[PDB]
Amino acid sequence: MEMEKEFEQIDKSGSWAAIYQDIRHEASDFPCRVAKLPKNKNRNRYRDVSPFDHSRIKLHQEDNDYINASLIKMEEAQRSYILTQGPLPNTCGHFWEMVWEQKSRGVVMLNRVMEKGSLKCAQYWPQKEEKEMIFEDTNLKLTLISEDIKSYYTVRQLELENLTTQETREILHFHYTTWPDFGVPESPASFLNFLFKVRESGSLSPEHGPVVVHCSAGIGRSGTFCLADTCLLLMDKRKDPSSVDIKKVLLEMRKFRMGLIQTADQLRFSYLAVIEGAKFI
Ligand SMILES: [Cl-]
Ligand SMILES: [Cl-]
Ligand SMILES: [Cl-]
Ligand SMILES: [Cl-]
Ligand SMILES: [Cl-]
Ligand SMILES: [Cl-]
Ligand SMILES: [Cl-]
Ligand SMILES: [Cl-]
Ligand SMILES: [Cl-]
Repeated sequence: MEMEKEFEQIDKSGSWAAIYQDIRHEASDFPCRVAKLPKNKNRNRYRDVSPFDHSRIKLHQEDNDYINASLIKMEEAQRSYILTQGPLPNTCGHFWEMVWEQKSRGVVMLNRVMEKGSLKCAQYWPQKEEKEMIFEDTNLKLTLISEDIKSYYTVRQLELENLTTQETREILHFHYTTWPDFGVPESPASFLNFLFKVRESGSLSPEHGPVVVHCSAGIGRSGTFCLADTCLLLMDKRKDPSSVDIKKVLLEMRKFRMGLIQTADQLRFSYLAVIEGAKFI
């Protein structure tokens, strides 16, 4: 509405880089003491990307409680997300332990396991029904039950079993497989369609634990996903939907995890997706 006006003005004046640097300058700075402990060195994919102490997810088993994951609790929008890095070869057991303990129903993945020929994420789920995965450190079993492969995303039905109790849960794995190798998508149409499939699945419902969202570092594409979803919720809720200030929403989210939205292009894309998604809804 007025957001498109703001959008057109920022585009005309060429000042995406300036707004984005404003956001980085104003962003919260909280301690990450646990993440920086020497014993957690091999639990972090990027030494530059750490969860704050106050919002980090704690693992419940009797062992190091640390995972590079953050609870983003958006109070006005009434939605929570867990943003986490792409699991490492030694943290896949921790990752699925977190899904179990936080009672998540959905996992949202926004990268390919390899992009531009570099690994962005471990192969943390089974690709073949008959070759399940067992995480012996956290005593979990993970089985591919079925998958629905579409042109721009794949949804998988995963069965997660707590081998200690033999309880099982169905986990929906929403994998956006078509984010460009460089830059952001030209159009937000398929990203938005993906978002709405996630919403339609029930995975974002408050009857479940928070959805787990990740890319490689869990702040860039992941940030775009949560930012767009939250702003669209706020535009549906508020009496004056044009009062939704994307920059303020993103600063609120950065109180919970550093670095959300890593480039001015990703900031522009977030505006574009919220503008188009609002029109849709
Ligand atoms: Cl230590
Ligand atoms: Cl992949
Ligand atoms: Cl890896
Ligand atoms: Cl399709
Ligand atoms: Cl980018
Ligand atoms: Cl929703
Ligand atoms: Cl990524
Ligand atoms: Cl706002
Ligand atoms: Cl940043």
